[PDB]
Amino acid sequence: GKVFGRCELAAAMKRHGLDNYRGYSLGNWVCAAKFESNFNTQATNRNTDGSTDYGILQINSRWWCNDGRTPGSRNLCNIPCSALLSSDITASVNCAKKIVSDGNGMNAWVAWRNRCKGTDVQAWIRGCRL
Repeated sequence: GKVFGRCELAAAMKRHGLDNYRGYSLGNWVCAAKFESNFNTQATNRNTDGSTDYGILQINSRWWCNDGRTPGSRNLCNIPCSALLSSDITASVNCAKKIVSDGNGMNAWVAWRNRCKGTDVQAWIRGCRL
């Protein structure tokens, strides 16, 4: 287990190279995590299409990680989906980078597109010690 705080997650994401990764400032990543998972590292969402969204950034099992249950699996991050349910954000950050590297913007995250895009995302790191 673990539920992150806002500033604590920002610091961890910064340590892991996400600030301005492919032109997306740190607050975008924190905002995405807030609305995807509420900062809960063990968040899962089981979909009716046979796929599941895993962890703090709700990465989906059809394209990105292998859970052995999902039709059409591509496993483009080359990881078991269970690695995305850690208390350590390593695997989630590595896979998030790969998603963007593999031709996606942050629009890959529905919560980013609907709740973060266009907003003052710097608010999510304001006040934090980075």
